[PDB]
Amino acid sequence: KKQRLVAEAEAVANGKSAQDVSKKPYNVKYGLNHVVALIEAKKAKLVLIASDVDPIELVVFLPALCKKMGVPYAIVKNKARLGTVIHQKTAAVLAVTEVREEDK
Amino acid sequence: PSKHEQKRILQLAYAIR
Amino acid sequence: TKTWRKWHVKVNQNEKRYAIASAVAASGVPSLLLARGHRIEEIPEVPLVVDD
Amino acid sequence: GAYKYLEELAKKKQSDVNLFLSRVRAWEYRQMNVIHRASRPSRPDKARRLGYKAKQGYVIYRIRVRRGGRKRPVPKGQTYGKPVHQGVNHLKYQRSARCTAEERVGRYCSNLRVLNSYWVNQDATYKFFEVILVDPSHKAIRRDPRINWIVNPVHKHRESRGLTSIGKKSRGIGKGHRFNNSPQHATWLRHNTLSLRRYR
Amino acid sequence: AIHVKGQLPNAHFHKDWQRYVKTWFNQPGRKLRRRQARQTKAAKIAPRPVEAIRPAVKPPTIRYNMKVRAGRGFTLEELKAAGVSRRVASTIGIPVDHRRRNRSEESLQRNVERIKVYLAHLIVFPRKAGQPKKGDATDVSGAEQTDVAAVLPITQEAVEEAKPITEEAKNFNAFSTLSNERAYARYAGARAAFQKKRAEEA
Amino acid sequence: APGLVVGLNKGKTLTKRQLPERPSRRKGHLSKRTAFVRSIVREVAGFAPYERRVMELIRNSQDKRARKLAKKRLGTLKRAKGKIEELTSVIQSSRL
RNA sequence: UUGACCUCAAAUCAGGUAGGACUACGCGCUGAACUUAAGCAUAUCAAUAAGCGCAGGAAAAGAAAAUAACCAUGAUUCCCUCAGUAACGGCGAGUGAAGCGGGAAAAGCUCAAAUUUGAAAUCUGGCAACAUUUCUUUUGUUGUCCGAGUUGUAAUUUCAA
RNA sequence: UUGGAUAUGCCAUAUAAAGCGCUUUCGAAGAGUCGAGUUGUUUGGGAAUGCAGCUCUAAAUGGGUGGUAAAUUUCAUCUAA
Repeated sequence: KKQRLVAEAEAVANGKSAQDVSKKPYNVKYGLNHVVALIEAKKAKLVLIASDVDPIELVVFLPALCKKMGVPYAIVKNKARLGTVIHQKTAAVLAVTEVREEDK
Repeated sequence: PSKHEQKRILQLAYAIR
Repeated sequence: TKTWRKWHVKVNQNEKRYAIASAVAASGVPSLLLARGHRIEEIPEVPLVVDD
Repeated sequence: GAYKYLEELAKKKQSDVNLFLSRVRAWEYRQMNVIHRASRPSRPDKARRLGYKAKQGYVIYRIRVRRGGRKRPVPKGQTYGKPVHQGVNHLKYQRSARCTAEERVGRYCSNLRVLNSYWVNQDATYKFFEVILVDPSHKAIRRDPRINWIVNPVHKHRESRGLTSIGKKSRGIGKGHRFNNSPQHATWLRHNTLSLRRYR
Repeated sequence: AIHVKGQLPNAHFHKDWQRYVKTWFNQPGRKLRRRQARQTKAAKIAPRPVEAIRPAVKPPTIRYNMKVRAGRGFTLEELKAAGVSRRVASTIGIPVDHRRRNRSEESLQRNVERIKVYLAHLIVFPRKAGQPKKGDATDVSGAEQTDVAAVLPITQEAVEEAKPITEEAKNFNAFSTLSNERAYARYAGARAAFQKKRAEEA
Repeated sequence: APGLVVGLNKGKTLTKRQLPERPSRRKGHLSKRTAFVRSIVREVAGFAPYERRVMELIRNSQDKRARKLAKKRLGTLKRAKGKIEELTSVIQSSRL
C-alpha cells in the first residue's frame, strides 16, 4: 500500500491520470461488522466462519443470517487460517464478494 | 477514486517535495 | 461569647433620612454649633458657604 | 455490524444458547481466581457501549462477588442498644455488588482508572462482573481527547467516591422530585444550616 | 412548663445547630469580590456586552402568566425566523434554547423582533482585520461596550386604556357564566359516560 | 370557556402554532433494521421457558390462565397483555 | 514434523504507575448511645459522634427518562422566597421538603448503536534525525522498523437531530 | 516576565472542508437493565420517597413521570439503563 501510494504520488507530481493509473482491487473481505453488513446488503458471494470464535455469540447468528439472506456460507477450521489470509493473527469471518473471470 | 488516499497522496507528495 | 451575636442593627431608611435632615437643620443653627463645641465666634455666616 | 445482533441476543439470556453459555462460563470463572485479568471482553458490544475502545491502555478484569445481604460484623450477633437496632441478618449493603466489584478491582489495579463495569454472569453464590479500566499513564490514552478527562487528578478512584455509573445510582443521583434527598450530606447540610444575616 | 400567653413554641433546635451556624460577616467582602470579578470580566471580554441578549418569556403559572420575564435562550424556530443559524448565534452572543418552543405566534414574534433589533444594532468585527466577509461590519472604529438592557429591554404588556362599552358586553352575566362553565367542566365526564351507556343500550 | 379560566377549553387564546416534531419523540418507532435483526435473533435464540408455558396455555385455550401467568412473570398486567398478543401472533404465524 | 493461533506463566527484561502524610471545606460507606418524650419499647437525638475508604483547589452536581397543567417554563450550583408550609409523627414529643417567583453566575457538549471497504484512512514503543523550553531539567515533530488493531482503531452521526 | 491585538516575513495540496436550504424518503438510540413482588434501611413522600438484598423478568410509538392503590381510556411532558 505504501509503495502504491508513493508511485501514485509521483504520478500526481508528474501530472498524469492518477485516477486511471490504478485498477479496482480484487481481495477478500474481512472484519465482523464489515462482513455482516455485506451479507445484509447481499453483496457477499461466499462466507467463511471461524470454527472456534472464543465468544461464540460473535458468529452464532451468522449461519441463520446467511440462510435468510440466501448467502452461501461455510464454517472452516480455526481462526488463524482466516487470519493469515488477511495478514492478521485472527479473523472471525471472511467474505468473498467479487472475483476475477478466470476464478468464476 | 478513494478520497482518503487522495489526501494521503497529497501528504506523500508534500513529503517528497 | 459567640460570633453569631447581633452586631449590625437595622434602622428604617425613612428614619435614617429623618435624622440626616435633622442634623443638617441642626448644622444651620449657630447656637447648636457653639453648644456642641465649635469655635465659630468669628465666622461670617451660618451656613458657611464658599465658592466653587 | 454485528454489535446490533450481539445486543438483541444478550437480551434473550433465558434462551438455550445463553443458558448453556452461562453454565460453562460460570464454571470456568469459578475455576479461575476471584479477580483475574480478562484477555478480551466477553461482551464486546456491552463494553463498547460503556466506553471501552480496543486499543492499548484499556483493560478488562473479571471479578466474582458473593451475593446475598450484609451480615453485621458484631461478635456473636449482639448489638448492645435499643431494640430498633438488634437486626443482624436481614441487613443490606447500600452499595450494589457491581459497586463492590468495581472497588475491589480498583484496589487491585491502583495504577488504573476505573472507567465502568458490566454484569456478565451469576449463580447462587456469585455475580460475575467485568470492569473496564484505563491506564492514565499510557500515551495512547493521554493523547486521545475523548478519554483525557480521566487522566486528570480529580478522577482518581471514581468508583471509591461514587462517581461511576453504578456509584451514582447507589447514592441516588437523579433529576426530579423522586430523589430530593440527592447528594444527601449536601442536601441535609443545606437546610440544617442556620443562616444568620448581619441585619436581622 | 408553658404557662404564659402567646402561641405554643415551635423552635426546631433539638439538633447540634451551633455546629452549622452560618454568619454573613463576609457579605460586604463578597459584594466587593463580585464587583471586581464583574469589572475584570468587563475589561477582559472586549467591546462585547457583559450580558448576552435574552428572550422575553412568560412564567408558567396562573399566578405569573400575566408578566414577562427573561428566558434562557432563543428557540431554533425563532432563530430561523430571524434568519440566524444556530451555529453562528452562539458565536455572536445569541443564546440557544433547544428545549423551549413557540406554541404561539405571539411568543415567536416577540423574540423574533428582539433578535432583529439585536442584529440591527450589532457590530460584528471581521475575523481577519480589513477583510469583511458576510455579516462582518465595514467600520468598527465606533465600537463600544454598551448595555443590552438599554439597547433592548424586557417590555411588559400594558393594558389598554379606556374603551367603549358595547351591547354584547352589556348583555353578559359574568357570574352566571362562571358558574355554568365550572359546572359544565365538572360533569363533562358523567355526560360522556351517559352518552356511552345510552349508545350500547340503544 | 376559551378565555374564561374555568371550563373545558380554559385559557387565553393566542392564535396557534404547529410545533415541529422533536426527533426524541420518534423513539419507540420500530425501524426496518431493528425489525430484521430481532427476527434473526428470535430464530437464533427461541423463547424463554415462561414464554413457552404461556404459548402452550394459549394453544390449550386457557386465555385467562395464560394472562394471569404472564402477569405473574412480568409484573404488570399491561406487559402481560402485550406478551400475550406477541405470543399469539407467533402462534398464528407458525400455523400459517 | 515443523508451524500458525489461543490461553496462561517467567525475567533485577524496556519504560512507567500505585501506597504514606494531610484532611478546615468534597464524595461515599459504616454507625451508636447519652438526650427528649417529665416513665418507656415506635419515635427524638440522627440518616449525628466514633470507625473506614477516596479527592480537589474547590469538590460534588450538570446540559432533563426536569417541571408544570400555564398566554406555559427550560443544564447544574448557591442566595432570598416558597415555609415552619404540603406532609410525616405512641398524629404525642417532635420532625418537615418541592414547583413557581426574585437574584448571583451562566456554556455547552462527547460516545455506543452506520460498510472507509476503490483500499486501518488510526495509535504505543525502538531507532535516528531535527526542533523546542519557566528548564541542558520542559514539550514535540519527521522518517524508518517492530508491534497494537478487523473479536474494530480513525473520518462521519448523537435525537436539539 | 506574561496577555490580547498590530506590522510584515515564511510555511501552508482546499484535489478539502463547512454552514444553510428541499426531500413523498429514511432515521441504527445503551437489559439481569426497566418494571413487578418482597425484605431491610431510608424520606416530608403518606397504598414504598430513594437505595440495597432476594425472586420474577419486559418492551417497541415502545419506556419513564404526572405525589391514593386497581383495571381501562385518553392527554401532556421527558427519552433511563
